[PDB]
Amino acid sequence: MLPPDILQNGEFETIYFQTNPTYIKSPIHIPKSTIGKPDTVKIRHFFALLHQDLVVLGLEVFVYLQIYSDFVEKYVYVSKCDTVGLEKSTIKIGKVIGPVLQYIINYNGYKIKMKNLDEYRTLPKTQNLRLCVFTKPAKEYLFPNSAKNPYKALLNGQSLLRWWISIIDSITKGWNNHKLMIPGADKYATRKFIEKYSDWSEGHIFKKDGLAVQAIPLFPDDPKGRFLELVIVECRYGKMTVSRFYQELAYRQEFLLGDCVSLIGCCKENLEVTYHDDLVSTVTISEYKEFMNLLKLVDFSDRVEVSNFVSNYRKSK
Repeated sequence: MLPPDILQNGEFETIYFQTNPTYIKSPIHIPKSTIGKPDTVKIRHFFALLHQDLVVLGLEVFVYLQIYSDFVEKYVYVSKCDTVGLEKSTIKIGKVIGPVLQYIINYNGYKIKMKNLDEYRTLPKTQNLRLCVFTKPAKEYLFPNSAKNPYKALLNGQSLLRWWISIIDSITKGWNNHKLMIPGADKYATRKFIEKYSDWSEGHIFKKDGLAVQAIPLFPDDPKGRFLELVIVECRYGKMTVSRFYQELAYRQEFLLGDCVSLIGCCKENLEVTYHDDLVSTVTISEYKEFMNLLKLVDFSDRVEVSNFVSNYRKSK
């Protein structure tokens, strides 16, 4: 998952676990009319890098498997990425985040139970990959109270976007498309971010026509998803088209008052995958939520609190 130059013989340690794969309702609304409906399986991934007894950084990624008869629509959604900054950086963050995210994208060792027909399922070998990332500069995505730490780098929106583009480009070499949208920015403004990236273009990866709710996935804690929720609760889901959704997304407070809030999607079509067991720690969703709730109670400006959080986790293993 990580190269030896980084871990350095136990100088650095990793936390990494997945939830047990869990059937959910599709994040993209499928009409009951639509027959051939996929089963949806979600897996949460949490990764953190440790330096000695302190947390360095963390990454949360959700994977959604739209399982059809002969293929899988696989969506990889970056939920949160954050740093602590209690100690001087000795590693370029991207050179951890990149490889971890690539590992998660390519992971295909899920132990998926059979769907209750009203001992593990075998997935189709054909997979179409979708990578979905939003960029929004927020001081503390994962590590409360860390924005005050001496060595925490706080990128503005434009810098954060450039950073994400460079990471994503490096782990999506050869993919079918790489799309960037900056809602409310004009075509020339968006295109300077990708002028040096020959494989990138303006727009989004989802179905272009029809109702937005039948095209755009609703991901948790996603600025895009927050507007999709409003369209659904206000029962405008029947009328709102994809194009009108993205037009109106530009005027939401989160975008129009935000700092270069951006939406990235990349696709790779018709990939032949071989399912390979890769033994990693798996947890129930309650265990996962328990860990995340402990995390949001830690003062990450306090080495004492961070070090106990880590030792307590080392005890849990």
